[PDB]
Amino acid sequence: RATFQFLPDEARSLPPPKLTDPRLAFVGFLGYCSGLIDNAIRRRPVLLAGLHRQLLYITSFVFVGYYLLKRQDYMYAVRDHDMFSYIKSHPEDFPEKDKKTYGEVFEEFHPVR
Amino acid sequence: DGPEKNYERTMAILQIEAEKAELRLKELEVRRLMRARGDGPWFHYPTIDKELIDHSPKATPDN
Amino acid sequence: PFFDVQKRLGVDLDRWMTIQSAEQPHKIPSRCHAFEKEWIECAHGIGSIRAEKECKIEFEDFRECLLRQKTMKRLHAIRRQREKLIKEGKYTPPPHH
Amino acid sequence: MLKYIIPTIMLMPLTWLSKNNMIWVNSTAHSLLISFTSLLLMNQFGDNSLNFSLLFFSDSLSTPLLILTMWLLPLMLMASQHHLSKENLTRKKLFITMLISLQLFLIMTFTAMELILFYILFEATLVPTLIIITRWGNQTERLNAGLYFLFYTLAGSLPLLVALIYIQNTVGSLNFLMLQYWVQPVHNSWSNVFMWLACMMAFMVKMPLYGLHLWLPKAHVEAPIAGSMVLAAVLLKLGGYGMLRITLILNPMTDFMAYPFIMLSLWGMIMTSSICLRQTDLKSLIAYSSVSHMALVIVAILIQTPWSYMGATALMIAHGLTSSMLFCLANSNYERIHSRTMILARGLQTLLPLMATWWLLASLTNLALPPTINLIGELFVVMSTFSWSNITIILMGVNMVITALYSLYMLIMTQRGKYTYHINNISPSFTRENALMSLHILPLLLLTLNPKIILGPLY
Amino acid sequence: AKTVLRQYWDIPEGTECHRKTYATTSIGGAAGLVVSAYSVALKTPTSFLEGVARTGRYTFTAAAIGAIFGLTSCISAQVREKPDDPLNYLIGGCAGGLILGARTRSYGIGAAACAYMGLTAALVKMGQLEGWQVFAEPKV
Amino acid sequence: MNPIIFIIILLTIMLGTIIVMISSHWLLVWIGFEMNMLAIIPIMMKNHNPRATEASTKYFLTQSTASMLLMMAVIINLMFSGQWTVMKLFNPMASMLMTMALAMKLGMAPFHFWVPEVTQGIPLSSGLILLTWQKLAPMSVLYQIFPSINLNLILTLSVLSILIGGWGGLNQTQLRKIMAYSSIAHMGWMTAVLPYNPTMTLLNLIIYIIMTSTMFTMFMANSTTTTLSLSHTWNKTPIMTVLILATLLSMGGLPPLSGFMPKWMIIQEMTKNNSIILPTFMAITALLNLYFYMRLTYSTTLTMFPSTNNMKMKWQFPLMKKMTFLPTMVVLSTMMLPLTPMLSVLE
Amino acid sequence: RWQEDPEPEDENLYEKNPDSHGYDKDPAVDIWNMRVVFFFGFSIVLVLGSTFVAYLPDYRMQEWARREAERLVKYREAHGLPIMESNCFDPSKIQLPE
Ligand SMILES: CCCCCCCCCCCCCCCCCC(=O)OC[C@H](COP(=O)(O)OCCN)OC(=O)CCCCCCCCCCCCCCCCC
Ligand SMILES: CCCCCCCCCCCCCCCCCC(=O)OC[C@H](COP(=O)(O)OCCN)OC(=O)CCCCCCCCCCCCCCCCC
Ligand SMILES: CCCCCCCCCCCCCCCCCC(=O)OC[C@H](COP(=O)(O)OCCN)OC(=O)CCCCCCCCCCCCCCCCC
Ligand SMILES: CCCCCCCCCCCCO[C@@H]1O[C@H](CO)[C@@H](O[C@H]2O[C@H](CO)[C@@H](O)[C@H](O)[C@H]2O)[C@H](O)[C@H]1O
Ligand SMILES: CCCCCCCCCCCCO[C@@H]1O[C@H](CO)[C@@H](O[C@H]2O[C@H](CO)[C@@H](O)[C@H](O)[C@H]2O)[C@H](O)[C@H]1O
Ligand SMILES: CCCCCCCCCCCCO[C@@H]1O[C@H](CO)[C@@H](O[C@H]2O[C@H](CO)[C@@H](O)[C@H](O)[C@H]2O)[C@H](O)[C@H]1O
Ligand SMILES: CCCCCCCCCCCCO[C@@H]1O[C@H](CO)[C@@H](O[C@H]2O[C@H](CO)[C@@H](O)[C@H](O)[C@H]2O)[C@H](O)[C@H]1O
Ligand SMILES: N=C(N)NC(=N)NCCc1ccc(I)c(Cl)c1
Repeated sequence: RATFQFLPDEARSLPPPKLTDPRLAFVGFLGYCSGLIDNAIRRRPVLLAGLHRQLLYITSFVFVGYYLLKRQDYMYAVRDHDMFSYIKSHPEDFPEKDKKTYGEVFEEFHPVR
Repeated sequence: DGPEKNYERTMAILQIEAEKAELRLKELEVRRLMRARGDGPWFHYPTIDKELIDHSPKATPDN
Repeated sequence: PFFDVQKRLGVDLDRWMTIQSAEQPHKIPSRCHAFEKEWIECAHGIGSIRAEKECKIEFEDFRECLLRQKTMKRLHAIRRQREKLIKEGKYTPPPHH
Repeated sequence: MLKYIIPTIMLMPLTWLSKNNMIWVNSTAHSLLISFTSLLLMNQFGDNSLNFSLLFFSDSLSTPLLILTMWLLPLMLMASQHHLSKENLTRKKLFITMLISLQLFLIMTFTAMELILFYILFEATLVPTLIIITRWGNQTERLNAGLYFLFYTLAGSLPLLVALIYIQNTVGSLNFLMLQYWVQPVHNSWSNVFMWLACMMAFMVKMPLYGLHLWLPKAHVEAPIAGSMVLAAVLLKLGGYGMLRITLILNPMTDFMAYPFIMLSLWGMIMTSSICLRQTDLKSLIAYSSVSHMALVIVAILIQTPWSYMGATALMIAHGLTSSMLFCLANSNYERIHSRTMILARGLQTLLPLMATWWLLASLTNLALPPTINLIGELFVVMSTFSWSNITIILMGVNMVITALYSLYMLIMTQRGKYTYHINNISPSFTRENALMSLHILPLLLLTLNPKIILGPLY
Repeated sequence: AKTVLRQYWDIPEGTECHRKTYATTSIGGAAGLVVSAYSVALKTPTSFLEGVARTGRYTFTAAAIGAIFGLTSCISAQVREKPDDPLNYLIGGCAGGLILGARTRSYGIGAAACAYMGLTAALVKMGQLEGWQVFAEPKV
Repeated sequence: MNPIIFIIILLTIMLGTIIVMISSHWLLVWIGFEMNMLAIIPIMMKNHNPRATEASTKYFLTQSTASMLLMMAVIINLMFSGQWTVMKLFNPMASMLMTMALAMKLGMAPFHFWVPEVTQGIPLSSGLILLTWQKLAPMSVLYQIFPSINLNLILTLSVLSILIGGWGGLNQTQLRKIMAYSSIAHMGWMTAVLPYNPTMTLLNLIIYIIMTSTMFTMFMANSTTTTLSLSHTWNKTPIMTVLILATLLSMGGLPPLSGFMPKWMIIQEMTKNNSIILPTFMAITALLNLYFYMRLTYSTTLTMFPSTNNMKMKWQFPLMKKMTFLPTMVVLSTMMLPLTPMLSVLE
Repeated sequence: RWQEDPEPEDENLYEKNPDSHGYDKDPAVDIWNMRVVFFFGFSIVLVLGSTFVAYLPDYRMQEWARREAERLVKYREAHGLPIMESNCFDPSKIQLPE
């Protein structure tokens, strides 16, 4: 809602992503893969070389991914808050139907002969 | 798994997918109305901010 | 703006020159100052989709002030009707005109 | 499904971390262990499918296909490790990784509860399949075969993507359980005629439908043996499985939209059976055999009867094991003489007596000798198409005759007669080759004792 | 183009064929001219006369395809007394493809044109009947 | 070029783009484009050869022409509204001129002719800036003026760009000309969905930039500019051939790779608006892009092309190129599909 | 032409290892590869899997349905009711159009 803000203040009333979020685990995995590719293109032992470098790949991805996931969750909360409030403001456009049962509704039968 | 667990796990799955399905339909109709009438948070294309206007007395009166 | 850094930082880079009813040097007003003020205040905050229909009167008057197309049509008609009567010998302008 | 997805992924660390000389032993052993545990999917109920989560479910249709898929991975590893012996070590591990990733996409494809999740995995199988064909095929034409395989599939899939997304918009969901209850009838209109075509053409190309099948003989003749095994056994069945699910929401329009495709299949099956009588290439003969068999599956899915759906389900499983066996049998000859020409090496029953038994058993299942599940599937389809229209027994009858002629012609030409004099490198069959053949035919013949577990949801 | 397109769709199918053929010819001729203009601009003619020759060759070929489709589609509808049947445009579409094939002295082009133009024209009539939108107005 | 001068010129390329994206005034938007055009030309001429001179000249004439049409639209807009705010325009003639002006700046068809030639005539590092960073400013303007853009005009440009990009790349052996026609093809997808959902234009733009940066970085790593020169890569660095394969399949839009994501979300938005024929036509025509991506994968990774004897000398030296961010970019180019719902960050 | 390696000859695994199973050139690896294929393929999956399938509990409730049908026929025939009515659903719960 706030102009050119990555995370408006109201976003703090939502629960933050857990640090065991499955989406966050995937992002951390992508950082691990990036670390491996870095060793491979530079012709270093892929698994062993530069564990300090590999750690920072995992850490940076998880750090950025945590905030992206938080904004992602925030934008979907905002979408629903907007959508439900609009429905409340315009009842005549979203009228509750009278729900007929299947014993009353006539559906045509199409034999598979 | 016993039939009862799978049976009632299915009802839980169907509830979530039915609720999501209804919201998907509702969002399409809300989007249709908001865009056509411009009376909601979405499709709110900016107009000139009125705080830019200067209301001070001018060099001439008729303005 | 695509990125509203001006709002985030509260710095005015270019919006001081966006409209003619903004603050001018020595409070010199534009010719259509009142018309644009009325249009801007009518359409403020409701969005273009609504402003296109709900502020049509203000925008049309503002457009008339800017380009004066309806006035020039009106004056072109009177001037034409005068030459129609001058040649036909049906009207003598007054001394003051 | 995570009890199968995760151990399937763990096959990749296992292969890459294995000692240089144990990559085949380790991957083969542990992929067999995964195959063992897949039998737990047979906890099926009379009324309800087995629904694990919001993402994955397993009914009686997907369960046998999943078990076929996971059984095939160890067989493909056994079948490839000979011609990949001289391969670079890393390029051997990349080959195995392509097969493991294909199994991963496949078992998720058969259990996706949402159709757009099914679409992505259904499409994802292209990449590993294409890379196998074009990287590890032997001939120049493997490059053209890759392109035909890729663009035939995509020509159909991309319309399917539009149709599914349109269906989600109007219905609100693509969850297959939800579609069962929210399905509405399809009323005639040019708009629905093309919705029907978009929903069915992607699957028709995979089967393949006669006329749209040209990609298949190309791909088989150029693919490596493991590629041909998965192509025939499973990837063709993605078309059948997809059709069996999507036809739910195409009623009653399927009544008249089926006619052009039943005509193509009923006539196409006689045409492709007769092509087999004059094929000079053994792999190409088996490829064209699949087209004829899968024509029956297309007809059965389109006439939409309880007997035809049971027959289609059995045919897909039976064909999967038989066609995979036949490709493996032809490959063992190829690894010796290095040609696919059927008439090149003759009278092999004299030189390889036990491999000639496998050739016999494979042929008998291919011609549908009762009570094999090949015959159970083919018979159930013929019963239902007879009720659809009595005259279909004429076309079914002729196909059965021609199917026997080319099945035994392949047996007689390669195994009987006199051996070719100048061919003198026919070594005795290896244990690996004999075990590979028996791991095809024994489960195929065992399923005759208990055929209900491959008859599908309408049993 | 909107004015000529509207005229074609405002006279009912199967009625007043001459008027229809003028509309399809007008559309065809304009398409041929557009092709000539880019062709002359991007592949300079050796002489002014030739550039005129190329222009007339394309504009006539395009106009012929338009006239024959408009003639065939209207006459087939009137004869068959089926004004709103997509099949009429399929007959008109293929006939146009044949004219293109004749003007090119290539049977294979004529064969392919009669097909793809046949399907495309029949697809247009269904779109008109069912309201298929190509450039669909934004809505949601 | 002095290294300090190169950095100052690069930062001016970015400053001009930034000015366009933060300006609320049409005059400052025009200034941003002019400042950006001034700074990029010396990057094109950096190697000083006749092809660089021809490329820069063709670029200058095209961009300078577009700016005059851009300023014409702004002044017409001023006459008919009396303001300069960056938003919808108040005159249809102004909207057309501005829309064409931005189409020429992006190199959309039929204003596309400069893109293949300019890209071929400048180094790879300069080509990377041209086909990536230079798209930001014109797209950021379209993102703000779309409510007044003529739908038939913008969809016509999008259709022609996808066709001409797809067909144009089929006949190319030069890598820089292959990237150029690919860029034209991808520009069409971005503008095709702009009338319906500008958020999907940004997604396509971001993913296109990541994939395009990845490819250019890999071409720079090996100093390859032709198909045959790139076909020697399997003999120098085998790993780089696998990254090229994965990236190229991604640019083709194949699931489950990231490049499928924008094609997928654009088709969703178009169908929600009852646009069925256009997305179908667009998806099928994008198979042309997949075709000439697949040729590169064949000659690069899935076969082994003949090598030369002197290639053995290169085995004894390591890669010295910076290859900045390539490990990150390639992973993003390929393994992002599971995170598609993150597109709401762009909302 | 070019400088190319000639096509290598065919290696017969039996020449070096007359007891080869066709899995590996190393005899010890070749034996282990055979052992895992046979033990895990035949002894486990095929033998135990076949036994597991044979003793599946009432796969898709076919036996329960037969027991249930017996219960219904016994009841209905004793009470004189039809074995099976043509109407699946109670007609009092249906409201026809018109
Ligand atoms: C829980 C984990 C599950 C695994 C999921 C894998 C998903 C794909 C991840 C892609 C990123 C892989 C890492 C980047 C490649 C670097 C590895 C390499 O270049 O060569 C292999 C290398 C061993 O060879 P070497 O170069 O000598 O290094 C010595 C170190 N032992 O290093 C090694 O020892 C092996 C390193 C991994 C090899 C990966 C091989 C390519 C995999 C891509 C195929 C597509 C993935 C499957 C698709 C479905 C995705 C689930
Ligand atoms: C959308 C959802 C998915 C989320 C995507 C998230 C992507 C964004 C996350 C950032 C991506 C880049 C992360 C790169 C991590 C590797 C950094 C590293 O290990 O560097 C090792 C070393 C330089 O490290 P050093 O500069 O000394 O550390 C201090 C940094 N201020 O020296 C080296 O050898 C580095 C050389 C290899 C790196 C390539 C060249 C780039 C140079 C980067 C410099 C360091 C940047 C520090 C990154 C911090 C990011 C939080
Ligand atoms: C995760 C969920 C989302 C799913 C999306 C898909 C995820 C996968 C994304 C992949 C990202 C790219 C990174 C792939 C890592 C590949 C590792 C690898 O290929 O091994 C390295 C090796 C390079 O050689 P080298 O470093 O010198 O080691 C000694 C051998 N000479 O390589 C070689 O030597 C091979 C040289 C021969 C070339 C063989 C090419 C065929 C094998 C290609 C497999 C990878 C295909 C990836 C495409 C997508 C697959 C789905
Ligand atoms: C492999 C390709 C297979 C191709 C299979 C071809 C199947 C052909 C199906 C033709 C029937 C289509 O369905 C038919 O469409 C038209 C749409 O205009 C509907 O009819 C509608 O349009 C017609 C105009 O022609 C009007 O006269 C009618 O009043 C209106 O309701 C019909 O109610 C419907 O019966
Ligand atoms: C309902 C409205 C129907 C409108 C129909 C519109 C049809 C589309 C027409 C497009 C313009 C004609 O298209 C153009 O025709 C000429 C025919 O000479 C072709 O020209 C080709 O054939 C002949 C003989 O070879 C020569 O003209 C020319 O040397 C050759 O290139 C062009 O290659 C083609 O691009
Ligand atoms: C190579 C293949 C290229 C892609 C081929 C795709 C074919 C798609 C068919 C085009 C779309 C249908 O074609 C278009 O439909 C609309 C309806 O919305 C028609 O719209 C028409 O409806 C009314 C009648 O009700 C007419 O009086 C009016 O002139 C017009 O608005 C157009 O006259 C027609 O041109
Ligand atoms: C529930 C999960 C069960 C998983 C079961 C997986 C079964 C896998 C069976 C492979 C067993 C082979 O175990 C094997 O043992 C010996 C002794 O340690 C190892 O070491 C051996 O290498 C070579 C074989 O090439 C021998 O000649 C040598 O005598 C010995 O050093 C092998 O490297 C190892 O491969
Ligand atoms: N279609 C457009 N032009 N705008 C647009 N994205 N409308 C859709 C409305 C929407 C969707 C998701 C979210 I999260 C939010 Cl907050 C709002």
